[PDB]
Amino acid sequence: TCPFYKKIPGTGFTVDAFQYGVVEGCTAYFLTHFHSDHYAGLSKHFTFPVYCSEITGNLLKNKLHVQEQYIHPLPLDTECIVNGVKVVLLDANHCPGAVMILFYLPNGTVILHTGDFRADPSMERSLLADQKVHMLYLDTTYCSPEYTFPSQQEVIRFAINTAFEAVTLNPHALVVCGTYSIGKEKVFLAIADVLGSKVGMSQEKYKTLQCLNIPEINSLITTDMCSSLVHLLPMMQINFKGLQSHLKKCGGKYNQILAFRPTGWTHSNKFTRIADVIPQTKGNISIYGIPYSEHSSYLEMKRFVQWLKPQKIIPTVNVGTWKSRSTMEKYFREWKLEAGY
Ligand code: NI
Repeated sequence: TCPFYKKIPGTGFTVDAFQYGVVEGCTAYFLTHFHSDHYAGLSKHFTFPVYCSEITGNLLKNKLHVQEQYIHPLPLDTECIVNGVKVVLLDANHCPGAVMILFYLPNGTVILHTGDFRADPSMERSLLADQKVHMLYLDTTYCSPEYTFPSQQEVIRFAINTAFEAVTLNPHALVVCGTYSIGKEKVFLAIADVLGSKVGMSQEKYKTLQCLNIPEINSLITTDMCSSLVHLLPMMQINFKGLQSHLKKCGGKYNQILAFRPTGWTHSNKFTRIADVIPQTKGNISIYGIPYSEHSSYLEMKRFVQWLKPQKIIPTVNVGTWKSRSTMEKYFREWKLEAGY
């Protein structure tokens, strides 16, 4: 059964609600982004209207085989009418194709559903500038002040400088980057650009990347592993055993691996600056954990909400424990008292 924080009242609509069977009263299913916890339940046998971005609809058709007649892609930043209700899709600064959804209810209530997002001051000059929001359905993944991490630009600067130094010292070093979903593509793209290489990967990952509307992508990626010195591997293989095994397969072309595991937040963030980050090393293999986040930090979240001034907040993450719920409610009231709304 579909939980209340996935339903939009006063409409026939649900958000990220594909794992509950036929939801009673649902006339249109929205999908914010192509991450498995959110698309869980979709497949080629789905026969209700799915509303999403262009990029998400490429992934639904090619990767999950959803039939074309049920995929309804909407342009971003554009007022659209869906089953009698005005909606807008906005860029969520999450993974490729990820959106927030503005719903203009027939009674005059305005609802923002963030999906998954990384809040940014640039959102203060989107179509959100123009009107009041009554209800906020909020990605609360990192809603506690201990969750700090650097800008994506600082993290990419560290990765590029680290990879370029290693491979210039040793032209026979291979770089490997872990992946298990879409998102975080700038990590491997930026490193391959500084090294003058295409990125090598499996046919299944190449397929996925070809759905993302990335400019000049044919110039940037390949399935010919032998021609490339930056390889993508599943995240599960980013350990000493998996990497050893991979280096054997390369036929003595390489004699060292430098590997990156983009994580979200980890508790080594509480003590170390990005500049000071060191790898785990065994023999000729080194593994860096890098805190590349596609969700808001505590401070980015708090700024966005204090700017938007919603009348009510409904969290969409960390909703399963009383302690998490009570913590989030306390911070919402602090923010409201500090800012005066
Ligand atoms: Ni996500």
